[PDB]
Amino acid sequence: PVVRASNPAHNGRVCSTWGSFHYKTFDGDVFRFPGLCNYVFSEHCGAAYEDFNIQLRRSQAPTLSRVLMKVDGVVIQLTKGSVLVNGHPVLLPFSQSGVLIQQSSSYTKVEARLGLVLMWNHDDSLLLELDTKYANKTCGLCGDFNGMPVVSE
Amino acid sequence: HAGGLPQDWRGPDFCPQKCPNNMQYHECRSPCADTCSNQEHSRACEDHCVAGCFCPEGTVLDDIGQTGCVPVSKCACVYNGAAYAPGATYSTDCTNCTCSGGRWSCQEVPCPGTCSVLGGAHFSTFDGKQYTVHGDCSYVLTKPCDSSAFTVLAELRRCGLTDSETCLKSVTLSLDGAQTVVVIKASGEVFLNQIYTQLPISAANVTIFRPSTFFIIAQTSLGLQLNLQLVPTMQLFMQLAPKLRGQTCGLCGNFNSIQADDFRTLSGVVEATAAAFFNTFKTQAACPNIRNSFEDPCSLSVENEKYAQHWCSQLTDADGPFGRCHAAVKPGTYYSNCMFDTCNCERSEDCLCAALSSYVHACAAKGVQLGGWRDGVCTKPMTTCPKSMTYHYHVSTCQPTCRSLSEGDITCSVGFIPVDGCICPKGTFLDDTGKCVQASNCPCYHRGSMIPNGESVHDSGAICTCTHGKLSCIGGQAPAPVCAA
Amino acid sequence: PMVFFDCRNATPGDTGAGCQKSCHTLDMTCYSPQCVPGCVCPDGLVADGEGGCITAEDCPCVHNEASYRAGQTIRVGCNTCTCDSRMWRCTDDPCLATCAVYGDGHYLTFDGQSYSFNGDCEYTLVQNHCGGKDSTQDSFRVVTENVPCGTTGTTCSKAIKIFLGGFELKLSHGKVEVIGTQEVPYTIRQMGIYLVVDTDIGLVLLWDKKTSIFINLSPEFKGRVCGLCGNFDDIAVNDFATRSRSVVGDVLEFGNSWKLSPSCPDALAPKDPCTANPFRKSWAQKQCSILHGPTFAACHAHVEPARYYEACVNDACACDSGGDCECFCTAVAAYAQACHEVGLCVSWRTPSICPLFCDYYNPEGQCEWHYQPCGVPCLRTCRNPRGDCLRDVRGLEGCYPKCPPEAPIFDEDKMQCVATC
Ligand SMILES: [Ca+2]
Ligand SMILES: [Ca+2]
Repeated sequence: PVVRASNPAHNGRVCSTWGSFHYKTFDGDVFRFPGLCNYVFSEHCGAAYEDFNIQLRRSQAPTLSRVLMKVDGVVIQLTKGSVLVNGHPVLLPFSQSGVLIQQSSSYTKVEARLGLVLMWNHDDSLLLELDTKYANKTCGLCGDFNGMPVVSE
Repeated sequence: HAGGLPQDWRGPDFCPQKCPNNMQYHECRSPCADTCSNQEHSRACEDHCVAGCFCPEGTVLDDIGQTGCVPVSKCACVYNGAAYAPGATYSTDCTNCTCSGGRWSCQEVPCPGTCSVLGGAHFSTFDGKQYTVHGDCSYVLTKPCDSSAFTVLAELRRCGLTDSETCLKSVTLSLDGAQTVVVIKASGEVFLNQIYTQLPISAANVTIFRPSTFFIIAQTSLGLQLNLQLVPTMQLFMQLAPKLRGQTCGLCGNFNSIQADDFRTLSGVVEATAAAFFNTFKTQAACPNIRNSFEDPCSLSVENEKYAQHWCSQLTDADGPFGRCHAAVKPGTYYSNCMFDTCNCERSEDCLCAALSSYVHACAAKGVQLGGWRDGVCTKPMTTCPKSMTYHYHVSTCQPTCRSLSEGDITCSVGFIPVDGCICPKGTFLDDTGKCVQASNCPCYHRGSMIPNGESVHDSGAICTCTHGKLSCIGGQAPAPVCAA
Repeated sequence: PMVFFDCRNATPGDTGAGCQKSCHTLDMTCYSPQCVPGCVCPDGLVADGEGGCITAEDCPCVHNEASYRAGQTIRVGCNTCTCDSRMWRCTDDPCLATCAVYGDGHYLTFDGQSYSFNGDCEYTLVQNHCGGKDSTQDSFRVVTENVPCGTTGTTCSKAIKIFLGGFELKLSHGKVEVIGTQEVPYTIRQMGIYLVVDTDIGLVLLWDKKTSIFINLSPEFKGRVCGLCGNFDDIAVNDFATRSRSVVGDVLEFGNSWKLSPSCPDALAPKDPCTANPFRKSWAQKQCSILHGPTFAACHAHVEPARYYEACVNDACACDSGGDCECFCTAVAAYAQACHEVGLCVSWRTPSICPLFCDYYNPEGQCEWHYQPCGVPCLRTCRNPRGDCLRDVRGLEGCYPKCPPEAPIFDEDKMQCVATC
């Protein structure tokens, strides 16, 4: 299967949350939801086997307290000043099972070779970039990823 | 993420961002940051520009020292896990490299080549190619293709019930169109021109000596050197001068730094298997054609495999007697040779000791000494030399003799790879009867003739008596005879 | 006419059978110093290996445990060698070199340096513009993307990225993505089990779509490339040149120096798979013994199976996280492709050993697709209506269509046999 690409604008593959409970879905729908509970940021519900499952939690300033990621059997818990992999604290950079977690001067990046990139920045913004193979197969606060903003979300 | 190029909008008071060291915060720069190790990472980048801390233009990150962003000219270099400095140099046996701009600039230097026949079946050519054929004939090891100035032959013969137990029984060095033939047997006997001689020999263009009871070294004036280990089994190490690169050809390759053409026969094509190329260097028609099978001797015996694994794994043990050499010589091939030889040959201890000694000799050639490696195994050869001889792990000099004391010059090649074995103890000289005696017991010599103690000689009207190993002369001395016109 | 000569009446200076040569002893110099008993041909005659005696110039040429008469033709690489008076006359045409990466990080460079490296990051397989960075031609870069495959520390490839000109190809899963940005300088062709990417600069890539890549580079790139595939200068020892342009002895350092991202953690030496997983070892040794049995017996004289068997056993021992059959099939198919490249059409896939579902490609009420060990080099298709074959790729085994005379042109886009495109 040969798939061509020429347009470099790929805003449809990016979902993020920032500021005062501002959310942008993969389809471009920007809304505000001041929820402080534990919510599903994005998960692969379009297949019998789930490739990824990312959840985020907020605490009160709208700070991000916990990010839970299930990536092909790898459990990553990101908290302020702590990174846990399968319940064990790790030292960054940390590469395991096709998942690379690295901290920079402004962000914590988790890259999964199945095609996802998660960024937890220091201005309290969580940005997720997904491979185009996950289109029309996701659910959560980031939408169903089908290129249409309102329908199916 | 839209393919745009945002311009910096922050400031000291408008959303200020801090960066480590001298890095600056930018809204759109390539995430592939150039470092000292990879100074062209930005050019080879597939991602779009991002926002973050980046080095100022003209500088790259210092990942080696973690000292912030440094200029390219100030980047260090890393070799063998040790960080160097701009302008620092290192050298190998074959090259000399210097650090500059974070990159190594290397110049080639003259470099002798080494061929090795170990265990009677394991061959390592001049270009580093390794193979294993169990021959049953006399084979041409090294020889110039267009001449016959020198020629080295090896007598690899089946020395067991099976066809995969090969012993090196003799080595033949032929010089000047077979005008000087030296045959060195596995029993230590040396035959010069079909005459059983006694070492050392200074023949035409060749000098052969015995640095110890374990080794025989033959050095020619054509740039060829032979080290022959006789204890416990006969093994060969040939060293060739760089002047013969690309000119020799035999079982040791053509010495042209290419491993691909080391299996090229005299026909002109490169063979695919070691056995096919090996069988083309036979010297006699009746010798069998060796076909390489895929046997695994260690699988044929539980006890043999256990013994081989227990005693040969010390080669690859980083914290063992041979651990100080893993950086110089890779022990994987030596470990494989040890396992195969120990599991295959009937005298397992002999083959294990041969493999360990071959690795030790390679390390000594690289300049690493592993003295005290015979504790636990291979203890027997340390307690087998004659009465007046004692063992030594490092023998980098030549055996002193009474004739060396008298004449003043010892027949030796001066410079050779250090060996091990039983030699005369320090301060003790080897007498002509194979005995180490003190300087007070070494006989006198006049005109190449032994003068027994208490005897006298007459020369130019002067009487010289041999007392206490010294040839004193009555009347003081005989300074200079003068012949009138 | 051979007569047994014995050394009973051995006059001085008489070798006897000690200097009797044969068609296999290519060195005609007499080295024996003393008499040796044995069969001797009449004076001036050498043995032909069948009991007769012939002249030295009439001895047949020997190559890979085979005998060829005068005038016979063999093919080595791209050249042709003709036997003539015991010698081989070969043309001197330079041609491509193949870098092969497969399994749990088993690498064979352009110059023939074989090694094993287990790196978790993305690594530059090959690239030009290394020294000086200007040279000539257009810059290309083939980069491998790796992922852990097992629990012993082994790592195998997942995706292959080819950056040519302003265009990028990503071979991942089983598909190709043209990331892109002039005309596309790529030709993607599915032949057998292989996907072939051909470029107009002289670069060919064979991809078995799971873990195996074979990069064929034209001789015009000799000494102008670098990466994990060496530098292509016919010397194998210096292929372990790090990104700092220094040849090292440690494979780990050389491999780790070629990672794309400097921030990626450096790889460590993995555990021995058959030692860390002994309960699998027997199975491995029972499965990879196909490489030593009668299945590949015809190829043992042309490709040495030692390293392939070692890689097979190690991969089978280390394939402990799921998918042993894929590991075993890739390891055996590496040796199968090596055999096919030198003109040996060996059939090894049985319904129990790495089966191929050719009938999956048969349309309703049709039977055309058949397994080919050496493949069909020139098969008629829409892009090749005249039925031409450019060589440069040999023995790409797999399912190939056998179009009937009614519809003799194979349309790949329609994947069907048609009369005209
Ligand atoms: Ca060479
Ligand atoms: Ca090279």
